Amino acid sequence: PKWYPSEDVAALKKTRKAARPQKLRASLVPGTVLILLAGRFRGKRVVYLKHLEDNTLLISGPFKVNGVPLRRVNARYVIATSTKVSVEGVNVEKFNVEYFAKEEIKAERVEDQKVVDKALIAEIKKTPLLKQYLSASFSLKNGDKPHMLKF
Amino acid sequence: AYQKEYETAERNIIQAKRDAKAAGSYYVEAQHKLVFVVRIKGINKIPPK
Amino acid sequence: FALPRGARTATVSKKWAAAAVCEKWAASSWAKKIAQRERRAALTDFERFQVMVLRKQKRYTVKKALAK
Amino acid sequence: VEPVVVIDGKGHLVGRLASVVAKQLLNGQKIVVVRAEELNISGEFFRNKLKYHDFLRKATAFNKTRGPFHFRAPSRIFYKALRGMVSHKTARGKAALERLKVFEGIPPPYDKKKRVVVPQALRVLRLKPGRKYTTLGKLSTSVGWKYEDVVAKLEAKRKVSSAEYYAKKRAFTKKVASANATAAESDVAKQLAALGY
Amino acid sequence: HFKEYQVIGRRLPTESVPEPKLFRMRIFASNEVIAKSRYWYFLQKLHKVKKASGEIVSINQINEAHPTKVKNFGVWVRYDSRSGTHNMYKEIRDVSRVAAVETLYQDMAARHRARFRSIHILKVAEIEKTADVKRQYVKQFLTKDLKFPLPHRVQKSTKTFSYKRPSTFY
Amino acid sequence: AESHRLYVKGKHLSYQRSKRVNNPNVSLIKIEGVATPQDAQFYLGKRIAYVYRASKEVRGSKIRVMWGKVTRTHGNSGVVRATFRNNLPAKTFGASVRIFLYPSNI
RNA sequence: GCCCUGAGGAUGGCGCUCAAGCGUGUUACCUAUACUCUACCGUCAGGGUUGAUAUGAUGCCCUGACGAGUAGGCAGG
RNA sequence: AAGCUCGUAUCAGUUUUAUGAAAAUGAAGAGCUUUUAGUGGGCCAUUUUUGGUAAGC
RNA sequence: GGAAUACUGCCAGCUGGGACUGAGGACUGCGACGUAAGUCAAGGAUGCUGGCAUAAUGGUUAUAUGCCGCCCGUCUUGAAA
Repeated sequence: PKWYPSEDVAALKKTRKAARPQKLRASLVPGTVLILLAGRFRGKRVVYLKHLEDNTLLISGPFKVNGVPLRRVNARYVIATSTKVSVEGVNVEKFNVEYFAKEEIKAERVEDQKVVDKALIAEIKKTPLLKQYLSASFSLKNGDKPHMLKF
Repeated sequence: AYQKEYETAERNIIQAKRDAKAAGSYYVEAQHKLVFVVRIKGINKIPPK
Repeated sequence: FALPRGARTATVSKKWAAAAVCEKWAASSWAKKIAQRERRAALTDFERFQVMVLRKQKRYTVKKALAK
Repeated sequence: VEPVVVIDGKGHLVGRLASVVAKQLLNGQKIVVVRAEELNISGEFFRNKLKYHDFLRKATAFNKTRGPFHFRAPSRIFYKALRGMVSHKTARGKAALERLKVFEGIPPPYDKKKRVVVPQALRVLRLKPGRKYTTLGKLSTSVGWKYEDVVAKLEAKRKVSSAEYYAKKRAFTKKVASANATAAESDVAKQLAALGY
Repeated sequence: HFKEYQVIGRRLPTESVPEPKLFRMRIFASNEVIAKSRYWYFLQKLHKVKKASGEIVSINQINEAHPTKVKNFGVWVRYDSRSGTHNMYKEIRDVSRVAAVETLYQDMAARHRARFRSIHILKVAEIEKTADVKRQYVKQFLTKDLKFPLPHRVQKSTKTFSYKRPSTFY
Repeated sequence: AESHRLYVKGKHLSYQRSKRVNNPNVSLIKIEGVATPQDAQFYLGKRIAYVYRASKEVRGSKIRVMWGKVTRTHGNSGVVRATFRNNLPAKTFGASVRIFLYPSNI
């Protein structure tokens, strides 16, 4: 701005902290079935699609299966399971950080969700009981030891 | 140079020990020359000396 | 199983192979229980859901069979 | 693990059982002790009887009632043993004691509910074989308890019709096992077996 | 865990006496420093050599020839207690010399209340044939076709409460 | 449906204390199903929430929650130290507490 | 070597007997104002500072250690 | 507390060595006039003792 | 005859789980990557996200409770008393 500082404020020293890309854990791979832990969709099994530039995971229910739409979920608040579903046949490059900006549901968002669900339904049906497993929610029971259970 | 000297010294010591064992004659180990001392007790109730 | 006193490793292994104690061990309910516990500890969430569905089906079949 | 735990005090050590019950109480766990009269204490009977006398011989001169209180019921003895292991005279200690109940035998509705035992407090698991031991019920009867006869009489009735309940349960499990067997070798059963079930 | 060490000293050879008697003995200790200290103490006691004019020619560790062979060990031990010092002999059925000496030390600290401070291992030897053992409790395990049970096993519990009423059968 | 629990229930034993001195800033929490420090190592860093009912309604609800984190193991019985934003009332000794699975690493 | 005799109270109590008693050896864990690293107040010691300071050179800063204490002394409020 | 001469070779609740006087470690905060508050209570305990017999004392 | 393993010590070897600290304030220096331009974990943290004006949050009284704390001043005797 044209305005010279009206008061003396010490300038910040040259910081040296590069914005290195996130080093995601090995367990998190595209197409892996994820389980939500906290939030409005806590305990709802979801699928992993793409890693966003804002250190967040793009996850789809799919919406037609359990009602979970394309949402951004932090990696640390997700449990990665060994099960995986083919994702090469689903287009995810379109989604980005600006896609989820918020400047009565956007029509484009619904259309993208419909396309993603159509693409991923065949892969989900490729294995028996996978759709039912995704629809079913995840909860703990007596005698369950998370440090002993295998995911 | 210092790393090479240390490696040569340790190799020579080991070789001398092995040769002494093979020859049946006792080895004359070099006397220690450096020791590190660490205080254990506190700074109270210690006799003056 | 029979074993000479103070047998060496080779003789012990030979006698173990001859007696086939491994086959008897597996058939016993103790080894089967160990294997079942290991398999349960090795189960996965999707495998757990499949087990739940199969258990529900088996329970339905058993209840249908019962009282008849 | 369980909202309320019913511990079978038969064949158990007073010390270890009381210590574990108090520790669980301090952790916020409700515990009910049954069959107190069957509780056992290490050592020969005379030693235990002599020990009891020397703690009640200290009756206060000016006020005996306000002083030491000598209770003869086995449940009261167990409570006294456990009371000293808890920080009484404090709100935290007083609240914890509220979670513990001690009864002679198994009065209802606990008689119709599952009961557990403490492996580390079993007399047959800690005491060396062949060593003398004392029974809490006999000691209580010797020191003044007068309800041993009725306790045994109505505990025998407890086993009565409970043997019949177990027989009915065994008969039901016979049919359950038959149904499981005839349902075996099926596709669902084979899949369950492969999946560890 | 004990260990076997060999220590030799020849009292700092001087003029007119090259290569002295070169006293040799085997010392059991948990580390080299303790072995050297015990060797010095033994030299001072039994012999007239002290660390003032002493010298440690070399210290080596001896490994048992057959760590997987059962042997009967005869140990001659001289130990001191509240009363006067006296000799002692014991027989141990162990696999290795180190284990035998460790068991002997444990027994001495248990029965006779004698600890490592006042215990000397004079000699450790292996009994070759039977009927040479002079201790009944060692002969007990030499009987042909020895079979015995393990009644009243002390099963360990991983939980405070167990709904099983466990049995100690074996 | 039957159960919606996504946390491991535990018990608050007492603050880190000596024979005659206590440090309320650190609380000891017992986790069900944990018996050794190795097992408790998995729970390190997990959020701890204490749920209790309040007489007054402030934010449209009668439930007030205090959050915390798991710091390090304690003892050989699986006890794990925990630090909260605000220390526990000290009346919750033996009270039930909730340990969540996030932030998760598995 | 252990046990018995051998001459209103407390191993603290609760209590314990292959001990939760005794002797020995190894690991596992708790902490004090004790010790290691770092945030801050002050004392000391050293140092930088002006063809004037992007704040009263009695100003603004860098470096290391130290900080118990009765009477008494000095210093700043 | 002020002054002067100063950082050293001024020294050590240390060790060896020597003679029967030369090195190690650490500190360079060390040397000489003037005066200026307070301070001459003792307990515990090893060794000598002051010597001894139930013991102390 | 032959290797392997146990133990000791080294790695200016590699790589995960957890906790506190973010101190300095435009560059001057030691260093690394890179043929170079330039970059860097190199004399102290940066970027993004979620909660907020009938806010977020913070402050006082008692009770709710984990633990500790002898009644103050002067004077005796080496001390407490």
